[PDB]
Amino acid sequence: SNRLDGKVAIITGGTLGIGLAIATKFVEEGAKVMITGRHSDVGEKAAKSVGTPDQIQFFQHDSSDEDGWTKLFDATEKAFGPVSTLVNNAGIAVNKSVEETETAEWRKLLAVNLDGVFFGTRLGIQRMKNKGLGASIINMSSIEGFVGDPSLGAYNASKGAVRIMSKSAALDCALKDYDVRVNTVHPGYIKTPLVDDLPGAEEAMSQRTKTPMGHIGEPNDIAYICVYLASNESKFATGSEFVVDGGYTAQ
Amino acid sequence: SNRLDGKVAIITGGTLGIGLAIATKFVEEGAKVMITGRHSDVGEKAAKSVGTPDQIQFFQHDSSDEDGWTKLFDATEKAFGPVSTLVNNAGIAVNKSVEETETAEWRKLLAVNLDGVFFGTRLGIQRMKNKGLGASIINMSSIEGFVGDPSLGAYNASKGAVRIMSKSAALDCALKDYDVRVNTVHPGYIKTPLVDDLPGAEEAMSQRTKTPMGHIGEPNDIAYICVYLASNESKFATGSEFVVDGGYTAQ
Amino acid sequence: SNRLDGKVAIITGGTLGIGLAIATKFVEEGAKVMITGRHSDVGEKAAKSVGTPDQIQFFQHDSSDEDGWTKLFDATEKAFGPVSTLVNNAGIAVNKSVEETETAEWRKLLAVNLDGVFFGTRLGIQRMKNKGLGASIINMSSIEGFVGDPSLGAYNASKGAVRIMSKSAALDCALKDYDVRVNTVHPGYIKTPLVDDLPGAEEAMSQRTKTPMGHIGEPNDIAYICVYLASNESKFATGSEFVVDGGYTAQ
Amino acid sequence: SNRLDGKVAIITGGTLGIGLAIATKFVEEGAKVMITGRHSDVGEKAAKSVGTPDQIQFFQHDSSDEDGWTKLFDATEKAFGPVSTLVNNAGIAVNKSVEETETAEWRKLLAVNLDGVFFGTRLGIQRMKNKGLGASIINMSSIEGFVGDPSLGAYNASKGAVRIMSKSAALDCALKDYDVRVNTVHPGYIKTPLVDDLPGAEEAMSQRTKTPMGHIGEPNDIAYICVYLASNESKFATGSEFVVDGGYTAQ
Ligand SMILES: [Mg+2]
Ligand SMILES: [Mg+2]
Ligand SMILES: [Mg+2]
Ligand SMILES: [Mg+2]
Ligand SMILES: [Mg+2]
Ligand SMILES: [Mg+2]
Ligand SMILES: [Mg+2]
Ligand SMILES: [Mg+2]
Ligand SMILES: [Mg+2]
Ligand SMILES: [Mg+2]
Ligand SMILES: [Mg+2]
Ligand SMILES: [Mg+2]
Ligand SMILES: [Mg+2]
Ligand SMILES: [Mg+2]
Ligand SMILES: [Mg+2]
Ligand SMILES: [Mg+2]
Ligand SMILES: [Mg+2]
Ligand SMILES: [Mg+2]
Repeated sequence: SNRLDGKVAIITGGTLGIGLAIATKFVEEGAKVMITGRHSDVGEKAAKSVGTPDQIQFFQHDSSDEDGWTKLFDATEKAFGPVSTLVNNAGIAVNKSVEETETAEWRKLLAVNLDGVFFGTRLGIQRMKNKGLGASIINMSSIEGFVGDPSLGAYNASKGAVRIMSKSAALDCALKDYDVRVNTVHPGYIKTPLVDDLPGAEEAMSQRTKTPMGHIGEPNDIAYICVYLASNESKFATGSEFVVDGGYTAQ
Repeated sequence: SNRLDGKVAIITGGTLGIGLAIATKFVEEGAKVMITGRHSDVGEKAAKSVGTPDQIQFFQHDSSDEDGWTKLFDATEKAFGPVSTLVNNAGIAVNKSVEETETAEWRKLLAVNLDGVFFGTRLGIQRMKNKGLGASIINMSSIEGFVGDPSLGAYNASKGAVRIMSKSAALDCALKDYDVRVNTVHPGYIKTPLVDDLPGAEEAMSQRTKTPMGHIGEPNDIAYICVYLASNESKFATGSEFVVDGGYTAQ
Repeated sequence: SNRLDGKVAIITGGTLGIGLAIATKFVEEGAKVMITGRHSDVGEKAAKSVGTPDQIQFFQHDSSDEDGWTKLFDATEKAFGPVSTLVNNAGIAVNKSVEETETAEWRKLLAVNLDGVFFGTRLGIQRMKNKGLGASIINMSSIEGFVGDPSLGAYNASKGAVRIMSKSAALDCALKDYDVRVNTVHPGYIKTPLVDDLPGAEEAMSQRTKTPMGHIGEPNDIAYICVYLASNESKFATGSEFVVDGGYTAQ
Repeated sequence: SNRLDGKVAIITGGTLGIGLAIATKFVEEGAKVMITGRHSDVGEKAAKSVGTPDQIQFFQHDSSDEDGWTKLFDATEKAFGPVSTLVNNAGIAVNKSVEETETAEWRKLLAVNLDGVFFGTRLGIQRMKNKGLGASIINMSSIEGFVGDPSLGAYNASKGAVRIMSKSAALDCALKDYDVRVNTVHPGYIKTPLVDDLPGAEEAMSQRTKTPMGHIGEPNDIAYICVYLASNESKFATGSEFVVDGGYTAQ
């Protein structure tokens, strides 16, 4: 298929669930991939499960670690050549209302979900601009970038922030002829091993008052829209939100 | 690539510009295609330019013609088997403010841009539901479904209508387990022979205060997002808006 | 408090429910009001219930009646002097999915909810512009202009149309220095005698999965935002959507 | 006209510009007001300029100061009785693209524009809920919470965050019957002494390609929508965005 011929992608939080599915489809479409995660044990296994080191490698990194971003770009370029594609996918959740959010929980979530995406987007523009790469930055949001959830206060703040920051970056890149696109992807509920580990979670998410399709998605649902956005097929798409949510936000 | 293996698509206004590009990429991805247009001379030439009759045929139809919709579905099924995919792409423009719109202009534009999309969406749900086809209805909007243009009053009304009607149809199909998805596609400015025929049009559309990328798109920009939405790759996307606009709506 | 000192307002469907509450608060704030409605028994009683003929009168009109719009503006100007304020409030509903909508039902709903708002907006701009009136056109959309409802297909189309058409009109009026603002108001569910006539309707609308406040609104909820938008307090608001919905669209 | 009879309001950054106009109209409508600001010379003068200490007082506070928020609520309750109304208005700007944003600039802007609004919203819910006050939290976003600006990266992030976090808070308050509403106000460009201090700023903002009305707003434009949202007139409005922008976001 070779829809990502010659592309070199960094995928943060690429060792599990949505990130791992994006990495898998990226390799299948001819991209070279560097996945990140916090745990070397999980990360090296994940890279090997997808392909050989000529196709995909692992780099241990917390996306909240500003200095580590420089080392991640350097390692990816050393392995595969200049980075063309960044998927800011690393994220954490706090299951608290705004009212019940402790300040430490607030700061920890924003460090990964907002500062991390800022650090990646900023360095991505700096390193990928003006190189004829057809560069693409895909900032992972969720439906929680569009609608509130009473028990995801900090999460909602982080997703709203990434949603509009990404538009700012898309515009600056476009106006400066940088050859860098910036778009957001907004998954609804997605079935992962982590969802499977919480009894009744998928059933609650599958109720029609949540997901009109009456079931939740799979990681490949998000992988396929990321292939489109990483590919030159989407060369006129910038500053846009792409929602894949089983109808969640349509009602 | 075969991303539309076994799909049978109707594309209204499929003889020119965006519609013809959608038809071309659909055939390339393994879909059987029936294109419509008002002029048999243009339509038969267009079908032949894309492929052989085993791949693509033409059906003369005004999308405002309610009775003709039944005949179009019948002709497509006779040629290719049950229809899986409908692209409601036929549309016209009136270059008038709301203030300066004559009632006849208002009714003529709504007949094609709103009634036509209603007729196609309604019949599409009726004929494609409950057949395991992975059915997909793609309602063509534009940026004028999101933002006003002071000199496109009727056009804006039609695009806002299709945008939210499509969400209603997506939800009903999802809740009733119909196996029909409904999504909207929102092109920004797209270079076509019709744009080329108006001196200075592309230059005005390419100003940064209109399109931040400083150029307009090409028909294939819309073809590629339509391949995604017609394909089973987008099986969790329903009731969603997909914008491909060079940053127009991001500012 | 005289917040509409000197204003002259037409309110379509002003004899019942939301329209009647807008008329009531408009008179209380010093506006002269012409209310319209289909039935003279109801209309004359409604006008007399709010105030004396020097304050408020009734004009029998169906908002789908284009010719009647000219007679309505002429009658209002004869009674009260030049019209400054138009509330396009008249609307009807069809309780059908897009799939199950008959063409006659489609056409009848669009004649009131879309053509009627177009006729009023177009004539309002022509008659109210360039007169130093601080003119304001308030187009009644709905939460159904933002999100789909599987059983309100034609209604969704009409409300999406009014939402975006109003932006077109707002921009043209602003760019041409017409001294006419155009904004949309988007009620959630509002208790009226008509809702009271539908057994279980208020209860369904009050479910937390629909209205997070766990109850529906009252006509004065919409009257108060209309006073703001008709008043010179909102002289910098144009092309905007004002949602009063108990949280319906926030989730 | 006493539209805020009995209300007790905290307005952050209430000593200048928009915040000062909100404080002025709040006192005129019968609210008791505590304004905050960083500087005592400016703050005490601002309070005295609006009214007597029985009507309005000053409290020195940086909205990024978490501990100060407790002292601010305690001081306001000591002066005026229980707080009913919070306007999170304090904000700062960084004139940088995402690419050119230094990490220190990023952190300083988020401390005021995001952490400060979080601290105020969280404490406001805890202190104002379940007291029959008709409590209202008004979070000052911006047009920059809807659309990107290529040279306001960190600002865009902060305003997108406040936009969606406010929906989370609105839903939790509504679902738990807290008698607290949370809404966002989104000013376009507003003339203040600070804008006056930036040569050519108002002129750039007044270009029709930015503000279709061809001029910018004034602080009272934002004061009037805040009176509506603080008042019991808006008792059915929660989780909503209120835009007053001269048409900026309509195109
Ligand atoms: Mg997992
Ligand atoms: Mg790991
Ligand atoms: Mg760096
Ligand atoms: Mg580019
Ligand atoms: Mg053409
Ligand atoms: Mg033709
Ligand atoms: Mg039929
Ligand atoms: Mg389906
Ligand atoms: Mg009547
Ligand atoms: Mg039928
Ligand atoms: Mg005006
Ligand atoms: Mg409640
Ligand atoms: Mg919703
Ligand atoms: Mg101060
Ligand atoms: Mg730097
Ligand atoms: Mg309240
Ligand atoms: Mg103007
Ligand atoms: Mg815009």
